Amino acid sequence: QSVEESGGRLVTPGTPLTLTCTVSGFSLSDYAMNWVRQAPGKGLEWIGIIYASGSRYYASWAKGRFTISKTSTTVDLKITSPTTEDTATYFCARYYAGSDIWGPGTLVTVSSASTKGPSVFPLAPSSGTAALGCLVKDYFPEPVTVSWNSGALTSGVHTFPAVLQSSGLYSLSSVVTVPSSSLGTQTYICNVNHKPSNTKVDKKVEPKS
Amino acid sequence: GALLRDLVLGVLGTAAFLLDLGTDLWAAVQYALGGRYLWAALVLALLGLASVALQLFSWLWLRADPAGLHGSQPPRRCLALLHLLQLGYLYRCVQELRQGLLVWQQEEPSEFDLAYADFLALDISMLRLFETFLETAPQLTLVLAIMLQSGRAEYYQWVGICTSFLGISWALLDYHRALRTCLPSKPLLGLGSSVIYFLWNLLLLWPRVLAVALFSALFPSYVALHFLGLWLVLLLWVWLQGTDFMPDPSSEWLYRVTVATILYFSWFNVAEGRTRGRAIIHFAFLLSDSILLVATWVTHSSWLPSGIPLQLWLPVGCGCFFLGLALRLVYYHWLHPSCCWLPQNRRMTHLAQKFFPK
Amino acid sequence: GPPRVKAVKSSEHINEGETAMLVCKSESVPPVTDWAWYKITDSEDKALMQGSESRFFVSSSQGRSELHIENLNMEADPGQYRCQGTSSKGSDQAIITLRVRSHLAALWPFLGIVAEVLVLVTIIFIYEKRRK
Amino acid sequence: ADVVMTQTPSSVSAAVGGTVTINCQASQSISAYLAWYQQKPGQPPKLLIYDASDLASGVSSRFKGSGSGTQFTLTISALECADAATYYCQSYYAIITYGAAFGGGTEVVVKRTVAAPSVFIFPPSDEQLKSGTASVVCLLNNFYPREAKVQWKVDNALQSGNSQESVTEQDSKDCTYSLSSTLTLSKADYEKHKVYACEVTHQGLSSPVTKSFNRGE
Ligand SMILES: CCCCC/C=C\C/C=C/CCCCCCCC(=O)OC[C@H](COP(=O)([O-])OCC[N+](C)(C)C)OC(=O)CCCCCCC/C=C/C/C=C/CCCCC
Repeated sequence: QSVEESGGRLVTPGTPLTLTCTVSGFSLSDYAMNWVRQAPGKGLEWIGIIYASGSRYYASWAKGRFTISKTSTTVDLKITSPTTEDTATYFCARYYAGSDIWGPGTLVTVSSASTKGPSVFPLAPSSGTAALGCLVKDYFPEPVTVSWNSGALTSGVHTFPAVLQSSGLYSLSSVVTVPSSSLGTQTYICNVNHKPSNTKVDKKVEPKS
Repeated sequence: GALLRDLVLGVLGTAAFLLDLGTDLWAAVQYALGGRYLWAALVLALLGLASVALQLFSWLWLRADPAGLHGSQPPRRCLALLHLLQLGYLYRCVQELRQGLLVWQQEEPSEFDLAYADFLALDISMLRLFETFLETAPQLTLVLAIMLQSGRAEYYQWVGICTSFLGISWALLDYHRALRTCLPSKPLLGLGSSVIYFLWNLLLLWPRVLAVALFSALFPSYVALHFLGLWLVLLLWVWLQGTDFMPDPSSEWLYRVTVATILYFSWFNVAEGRTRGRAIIHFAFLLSDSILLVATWVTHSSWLPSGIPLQLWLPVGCGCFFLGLALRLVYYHWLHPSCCWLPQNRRMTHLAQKFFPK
Repeated sequence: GPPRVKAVKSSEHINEGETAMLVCKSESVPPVTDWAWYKITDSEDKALMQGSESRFFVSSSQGRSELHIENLNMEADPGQYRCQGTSSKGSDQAIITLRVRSHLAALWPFLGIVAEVLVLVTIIFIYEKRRK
Repeated sequence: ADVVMTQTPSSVSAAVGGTVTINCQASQSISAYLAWYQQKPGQPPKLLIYDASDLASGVSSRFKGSGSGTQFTLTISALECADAATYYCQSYYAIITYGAAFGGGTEVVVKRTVAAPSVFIFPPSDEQLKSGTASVVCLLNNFYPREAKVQWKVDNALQSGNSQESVTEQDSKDCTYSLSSTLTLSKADYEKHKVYACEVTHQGLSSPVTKSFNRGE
């Protein structure tokens, strides 16, 4: 029993957009499905629900602005006229008693700006534990994933949440603390991935002489 | 020793009033800075209304005042603005304090000066009673309603309710002290009579405040209508009754309004000399309203957060009501002297005479 | 084995104009595939079909069924409801009692207050105007 | 009219091993149809309690939901560092008529012992200068409490408005925080000044700590 959203992307205000939630391990005719959205750093807003019979009920504030439908395996949520106030992560959730099974969520951004790839710069280790990292700067829109040694290094990895800049582009740094004696022998490479721009970058962070 | 006792009691009283105002302002500031602005707006409006009524009372009294009160450092012109700026009450307090201090410092001041100090003390006592029933009771009800509604009681709120209790106690004790002092020969141990009077008055006053608070927390949108209706009915009753408390007849609307408001919470003699009739009617009305409010709370029981223990406060309320009724009966039926009937405070004489019919 | 169904709330007390949600649940294995709601009447039990009077709704999942009754009526809605679940090994039933509180009991402190005010005004107006 | 949920308090704290309570007040009678959710930063929410009192599957007994009518309360005991997250209530009483609005949220902050912050500074890499921008990073590591002041000093001059901070949530293992401060400057200004410092003030520091470096050196 699990679900997986898809369809999140960047769109211009007014352009319609359809999000898709694919269930797995159960039929959509034996359980209801909720659509819930959450703005960046806000609470959860309940959008709507589609029962097993097919009846659809929408929240008071969202009447008309959205449309829920479903096939035998997926649930679709169409936004007829997205506004700037419509940027948020959207979750789909199976309704049994409250919402037990939830999805990873897909991020929908509504803005006039265009996509821009990320720039990665190494934070060279200082000179019994040294720190070093990668600065992911001037990218848009969210999100960017950062992994260390293809995911083999997790202990001590701190990925800071991105923050809006004056130019309007996001930026964040991923740092990690390691034993100082390992700087001479262990290779540290950061793997930044920015799906909206299809940008994969593996930047090594070598120490400074 | 009388001068020392009077000055120390006056200092204690003004200190208590200052403390009450300070805690009220502190609570308002805390509410405003911590969240909902409606509670702060309500307490500010209540305080402002009470202060405005008190300033009007003091200004009218001074205006009606005949040749006297010549030790008025601020010019008459300045006096009006002073009262207008909610400083008339403070002016009366400091005036009485300074007069008492000068009288005590002097080896033996003239009987005229002593009578002047007594006049100031009686006037401030009357104003204290009006101020407590116009501000402390509404503030206490609002604080209790807010606590029972939100469910999160705070230290400032607890301090405010304790200060309100102390203020009401001192106000009632001082009012009975003045009433018993305006009667010739003082043959009974006035301290005991005043203590028992305050005891029964507060014991029966607290349950009414608690009931109003419960109703306010269960239906905050009906308190306005309920209070307006009962207040209007009481005002009409006073209009049907006789009222000749202050010289200005037209300005008596304020006196009738204050009498109606004080009657909404407890018993306050209005006029005539026939007792046990209107007191009984008032008691039945108050009991019926309190019971109705309690019934409403019981009907909408599961409607408030689990904060102050109600299953513990209510039994205390019923016990206090019974104790207050018993003490009131004891003080009225047996321990009630009447004695029948230089600047002299005619307002206090008027009230004392209408309070001791026999 | 046989299924065992029970109500979440055996007794409820709602008011007219609102919508009651009765819910039955079960945790037996195999789970309860189908649910059916009946309203108890004298000598006979009537099935509650979805869409009836455009005010009834039934939402059933494996082992749990909700009965939504919109626009509570004082004449036909109050009573006893029976939920019956039929798993592949048998069936069970639960009983839920529903009462509808009206505005007579809802507007109790409004009539009470205005009555007390009327009585007070009459009492004082005869006690003073003519008696005094 | 959609039912609106009034979740209070906004924030609540307790020490490791204590007990916290959260109250949700429904706009109207919802009987016992309130669910509680625990959302950690980034991850999706997780159902904790349904029907206002029944524990979800695979959830520890430390979580206890109580209440009915319009007043509900969730309580946690033996608070561990893995409990740091935001909690939300939700009504589901006759969704077809009142909806399923969510609560405002309750950030639960664990109160561990005081921990001094490890301070490291990182000069802008040659590649970033090649690009034409300079970013200096001052990292405050594994400290507590959350309140801490970072100050950027460039040639002893106090900077303001040209830096940006970012704070991570409480670590699930030791309840500590991490904070980055990214001073941003153009190539010209970066070459203009010489010494860059990061004056960090915190409760765990008996004296202000100043990590600094020199351009080139
Ligand atoms: C010119 C005319 C002059 C005379 C009349 C003027 C003033 C006198 C009356 C004052 C009373 C003001 C009442 C305000 C009503 C509006 C309140 C409001 O809009 O919101 C109140 C707020 C709501 O909160 P909620 O939304 O959480 O409720 C949710 C409730 N449920 C859970 C049931 C859904 O709750 C709260 O504030 C709760 C606390 C309320 C405290 C009320 C205290 C009343 C005291 C009376 C004593 C008055 C003496 C006057 C003497 C004058 C002498 C000259």
